[PDB]
Amino acid sequence: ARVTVQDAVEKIGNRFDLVLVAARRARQMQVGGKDPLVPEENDKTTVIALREIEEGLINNQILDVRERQEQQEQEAAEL
Amino acid sequence: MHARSTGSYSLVTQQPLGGKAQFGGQRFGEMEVWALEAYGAAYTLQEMLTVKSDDVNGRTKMYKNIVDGNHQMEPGMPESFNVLLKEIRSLGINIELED
Amino acid sequence: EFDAIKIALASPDMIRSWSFGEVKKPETINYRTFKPERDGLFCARIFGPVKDYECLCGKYKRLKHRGVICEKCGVEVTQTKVRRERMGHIELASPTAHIWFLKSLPSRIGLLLDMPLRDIERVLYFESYVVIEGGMTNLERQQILTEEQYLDALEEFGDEFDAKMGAEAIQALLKSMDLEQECEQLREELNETNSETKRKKLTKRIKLLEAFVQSGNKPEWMILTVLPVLPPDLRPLVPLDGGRFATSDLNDLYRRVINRNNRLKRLLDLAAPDIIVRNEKRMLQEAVDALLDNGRRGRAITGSNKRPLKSLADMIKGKQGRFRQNLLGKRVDYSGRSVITVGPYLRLHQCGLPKKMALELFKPFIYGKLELRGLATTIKAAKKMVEREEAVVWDILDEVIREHPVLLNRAPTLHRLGIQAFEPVLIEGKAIQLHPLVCAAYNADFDGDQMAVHVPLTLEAQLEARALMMSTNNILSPANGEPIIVPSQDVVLGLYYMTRDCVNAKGEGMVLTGPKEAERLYRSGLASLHARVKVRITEYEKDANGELVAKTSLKDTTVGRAILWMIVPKGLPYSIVNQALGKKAISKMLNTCYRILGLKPTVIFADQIMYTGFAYAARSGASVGIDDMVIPEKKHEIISEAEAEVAEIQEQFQSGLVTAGERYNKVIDIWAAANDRVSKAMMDNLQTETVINRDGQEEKQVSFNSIYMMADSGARGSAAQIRQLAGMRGLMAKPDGSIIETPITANFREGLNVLQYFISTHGARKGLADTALKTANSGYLTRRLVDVAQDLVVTEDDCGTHEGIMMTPVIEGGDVKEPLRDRVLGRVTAEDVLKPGTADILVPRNTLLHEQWCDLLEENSVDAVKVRSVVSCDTDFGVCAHCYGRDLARGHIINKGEAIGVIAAQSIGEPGTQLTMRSSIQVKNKGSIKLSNVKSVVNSSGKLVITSRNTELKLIDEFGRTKESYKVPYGAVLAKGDGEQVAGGETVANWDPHTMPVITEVSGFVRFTDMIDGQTITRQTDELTGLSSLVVLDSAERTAGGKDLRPALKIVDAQGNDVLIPGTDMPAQYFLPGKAIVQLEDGVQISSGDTLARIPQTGGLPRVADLFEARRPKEPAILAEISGIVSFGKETKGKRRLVITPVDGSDPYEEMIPKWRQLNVFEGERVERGDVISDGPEAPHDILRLRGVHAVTRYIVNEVQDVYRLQGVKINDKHIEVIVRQMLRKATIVNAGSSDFLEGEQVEYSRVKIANRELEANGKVGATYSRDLLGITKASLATESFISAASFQETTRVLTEAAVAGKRDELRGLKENVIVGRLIPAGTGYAYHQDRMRRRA
RNA sequence: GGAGAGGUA
Ligand SMILES: [Mg+2]
Ligand SMILES: [Zn+2]
Ligand SMILES: [Zn+2]
Repeated sequence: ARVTVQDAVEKIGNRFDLVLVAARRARQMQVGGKDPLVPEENDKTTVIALREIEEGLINNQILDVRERQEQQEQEAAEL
Repeated sequence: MHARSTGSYSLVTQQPLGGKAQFGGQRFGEMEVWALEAYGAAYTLQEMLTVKSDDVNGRTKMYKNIVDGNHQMEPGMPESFNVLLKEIRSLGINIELED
Repeated sequence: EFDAIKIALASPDMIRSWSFGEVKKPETINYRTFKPERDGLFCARIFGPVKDYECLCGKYKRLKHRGVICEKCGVEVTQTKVRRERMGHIELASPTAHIWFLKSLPSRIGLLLDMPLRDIERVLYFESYVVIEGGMTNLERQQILTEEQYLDALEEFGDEFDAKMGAEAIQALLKSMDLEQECEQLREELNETNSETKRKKLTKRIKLLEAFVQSGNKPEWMILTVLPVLPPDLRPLVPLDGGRFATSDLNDLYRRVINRNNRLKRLLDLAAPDIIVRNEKRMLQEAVDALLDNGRRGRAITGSNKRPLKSLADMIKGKQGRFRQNLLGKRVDYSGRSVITVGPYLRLHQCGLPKKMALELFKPFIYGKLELRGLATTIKAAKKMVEREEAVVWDILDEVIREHPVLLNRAPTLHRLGIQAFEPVLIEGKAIQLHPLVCAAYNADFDGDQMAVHVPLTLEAQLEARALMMSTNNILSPANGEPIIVPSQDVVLGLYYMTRDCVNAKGEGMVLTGPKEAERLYRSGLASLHARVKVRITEYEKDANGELVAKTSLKDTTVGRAILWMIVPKGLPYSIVNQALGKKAISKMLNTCYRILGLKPTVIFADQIMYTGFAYAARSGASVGIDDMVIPEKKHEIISEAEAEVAEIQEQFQSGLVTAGERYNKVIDIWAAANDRVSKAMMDNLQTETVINRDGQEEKQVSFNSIYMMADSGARGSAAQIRQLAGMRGLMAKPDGSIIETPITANFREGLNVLQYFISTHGARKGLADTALKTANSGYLTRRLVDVAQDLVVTEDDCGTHEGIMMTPVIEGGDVKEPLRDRVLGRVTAEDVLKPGTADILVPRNTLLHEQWCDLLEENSVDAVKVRSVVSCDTDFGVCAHCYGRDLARGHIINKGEAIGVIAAQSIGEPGTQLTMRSSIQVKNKGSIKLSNVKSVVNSSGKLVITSRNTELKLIDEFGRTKESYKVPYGAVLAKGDGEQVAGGETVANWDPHTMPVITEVSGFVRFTDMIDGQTITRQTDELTGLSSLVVLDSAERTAGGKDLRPALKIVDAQGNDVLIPGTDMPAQYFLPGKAIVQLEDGVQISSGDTLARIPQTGGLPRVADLFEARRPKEPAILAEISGIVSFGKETKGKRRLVITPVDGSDPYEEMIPKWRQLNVFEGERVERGDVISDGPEAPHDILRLRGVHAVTRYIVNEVQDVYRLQGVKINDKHIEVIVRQMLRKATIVNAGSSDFLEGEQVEYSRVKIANRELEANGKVGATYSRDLLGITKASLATESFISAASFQETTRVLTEAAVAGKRDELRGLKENVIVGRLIPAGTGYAYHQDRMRRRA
């Protein structure tokens, strides 16, 4: 569970694009068939996305580059 | 003590009814809209006056999505705005939306 | 999809294009079979089907027949939603005039056709005649005629000249005009002759005429020929279920107009006499007037109850109109409401929630989980399971709630903190439990307040709640950095009672091995909660680079404080929990903890503070009794002595020795003295009554009397309430502002008798009524404010400028009301400050002045700082990040893309309810004295006599930093000179503020030139003494003889010629003004700076409203328009004349002066622009146009901040500067240059600024502009985006004007984007709008 | 659906 967002904001220093990046990650996680990078303890998707952002293993640019890479493979997935 | 999730709907303008007698919902008054604008909150305000009260197709699809466990929205345009448009066009004024 | 809203006029052809049919019958419903009529006001063949895919007759009733029509009904078998979107059109037998374009004030018809509105009013209601062409005869184009005049004219002139009567005549006259040709003629005529009022009139008319030609509107479309009708479903016919129908007045007006139309149709078919048709056409005109807008005509129409009906124009205006009722704030699903209780066991980030409300709000999520888990394979079965709540659903509900925030809101939500997020915790009750710390933010007492609950549905909404509105993110109020979760009223009492010390308690003097040992000792009961004791404590200090260093010591404190120390986090000095810990101390403790250890430690620490405070307050058992209200033993003696004192003065006035007013004033004064003595005696006997032996003989300490312990700690009530409870309760004022000469000499521990209670009752009722009206008005004030600054959004990173303002500590004559360190805390610098080691750069020029730099400024005793302010930022359509400063609600610079106008408006409006509705200079500090703007001489006594008005004296301490200021009146004598040292309490100067002298400059003989008794002056020789006295007769006092000459007095010498002014070549003769009493004689010696002759001399919320509205003051202190010498001219035309002549330039400026203005300057004096000519309030407009912008802003901020801080409310300056920046936003062009703007256009400042800035890149010369100040009420209406204006007040005027002009709104504000229902360009939506702009463009 | 009255914060 989370009570604050201070450290996450420190990782992403705007507090507005933080919302959008976390929302995109949680959207990948909820409707998309992706999986978390941090162990889950019966926590909802929004809090899990925020926790992932906290540790700094997902931000906006890395999310975009991962999306580009997976889309490139998808383009290569039809052959 | 009172609550409302999805009940009746007014006739001229598609918004939830008011009062406890009818199963009406609360009123997100003007000052509360100011308050939400004061934060950076924009998505919550937009949904709270587009898909939770007015945009009919928006709220039907919202209910479908929520039941199917996939939170999203399809904003559209409020119906009350169309009411205003027709009402102001009922005078001699010709008002419309451009490109 | 769409991007702009276009608005214009509708030609009859276009109206036909909209419509889907024609209405012809005034009948609606049969009342027996509820089908519609044939083709009546409602219909199926016109508007559409009544049931989804159902033909009316029932020949086809299935969706398989979509599109086809019935061969008997003609209806279009399709959805019933068409019944809300098709429009009909009535055909009008006679042309008729749109009421809006007729009585709009100004009336577009009136000044487009340029006829007085009275005559068009007469013509349009068939009581006159108007010629159309009127050629080849005596008549002109548009002469008016009475009926008999028309008959006579046609009799003598039965030729072809046409003179018609009414709407048709107006239509022909309008359609018979050429616009642009008229524009040419009018501009040619406006070339000159004359620019007095015809200038304004012709400019307005040309503006309208060029408005028509610019747009695509023909003038005659303002005359309605075809009238559209609102669809049926937007005006539904609700049944009353009593077998009848409700009023639904709109249909009533429609049926009325249709009846009139059909009547006129028949009468026109059957060729009745002209009188009948004229009457019927008049009636039809009135019916249309009623329909379009009922009330603007002389008399409204009603059906019953003597209440006017709702015209179309009444369904938009006012609170009941769409804009302010169903379009800006809607009702909303997924909500609830309840009462609130305390429940102090909650963390700071959660709130209770009743089981029933939780199970009713979240129902869709419960359905989702049930279907996912396979416990109900449909929605009906799931709804059943929820309906009878089998025990399974409760665990599911708890599962859903886990991390799903909700929003709690209170009804009158003033400021941004009124609506806050929370986590929910399910409670087996029926009331919303609320954490007790946030009650301060909500201003929510628990005496029955109700709160509303909303739930955010989508994902982005949940994340926004958590990361913006969760209660652990709003700790610092946006108005000012001060914390807003200060422990409020009971925890504070507990802590204050915990950190005290009785001189001799149980277990005093022992020594302990740390806090927890003391805690155990106290709980075991061997030592009282407060007794002096030595204990060893280990503080932590992180003075290193973020490294905590532990250091132990052996302090001497009390076991209460030692126990409390166990709670605080690591890095805080121990002396922070060593004093008595009032309320202020707790607030400061929280502030320091936050400013040292980030956020999370602060919130957890606040929670722990609340817990311990409640626990030990409960242990205290601090109760209130009737023995704890001690009446001082000398009250009776004091009051009796005051009574005798009153009696003696009463006796004096009985014998006539004194006057009534002085008796009254002395009575009031002595009663005030008695009241003060009683209050002081009571407080002294109350706060220290405790005298207790210290294990020896005797001693005294701070008292434990319960009332004092509550008052001093700051929990509840100031000393005023204690005075009213124990001592006499002062003097009470009767309704009309007078003060009763007999005070109330009875406190509340004793009983008030009848009369005293009566008077107190009057006072209380006045207070109550005032609060009601005051809040009513403050609501309107804030609503106006937020609608002039709603469109401002910090939208850049750095504008790159250098202009700022000089921030300095504020002085009022006395002490410093506000130091420097609290006025520039958190605002970026403009020009790097140089320490007073001048040439020593102390700070860079573009750094944020946070706390450390504030300390550096303080120790170096900096005096005045150039600070970038939001009133001069050069960004267009928003302000730059640096110009604003620090967010003030979280410790860092403002984020790009943030709405600041709204938070500023709310922060200024929130405290609006706490306001009220209705000699000799004595330097008091040792230090050097400096004088600014000194033009002085040395008088006969060796002192310094000043000959200038703007002379100001500053007392500077030994450091070199100013510490006091005082205003020096003209001709005031000063003991010191310049740069001396003043002793404390020294009287440094004196003057005669009563009468004005004729002070000279140098010694010599004084000659009465042009001073002739009989017609110029009067020999009013002094009679009580007998010296020489002669009084100048004013222009009014004197007869015709002395009018021409100008009395004067030239300094002369023994030789007799005129001694010259030192320095310059203008001979020194002083112009004697009227009514100047003279005492000296002719040719008599006098010295420098001597009296040649003598000539005698709100603060409430409305003040703020007036100041922001920029209303002209009652008595404007007229200023000096330009620089140069001044002179007089024509006189006594009820007013004086003043002319001003520059040194070399032209001297055109002349002005009228009402006679009651005490011009301080004489003609022979040269005055620079911006110097007062009279005395009184200074209007903002002239301040702006004379002293530029950086003067009006400073004046506004100083005045408003005075009105606020006089009531002890803190507001940071930025919130007022932003309003002023949004206020002064229109500019007026003086010179077009190579630009395109006409001479007199009032153009948006941004447009002209960008046009000039880009043009200068080329070889073109830019335009010249002069900024203009408009009150907010006028500024919000004159906005480019007309939807913003329309949603504001008086929709009718702005809407008609915009329609005529053919404007085109482009949806850039924060308000119209709310109306349309898309993301705001304010917060998180800023990224989306940025991408949207960067894609389409 | 609209009016009128009373009440709570
Ligand atoms: Mg209350
Ligand atoms: Zn049919
Ligand atoms: Zn700037």
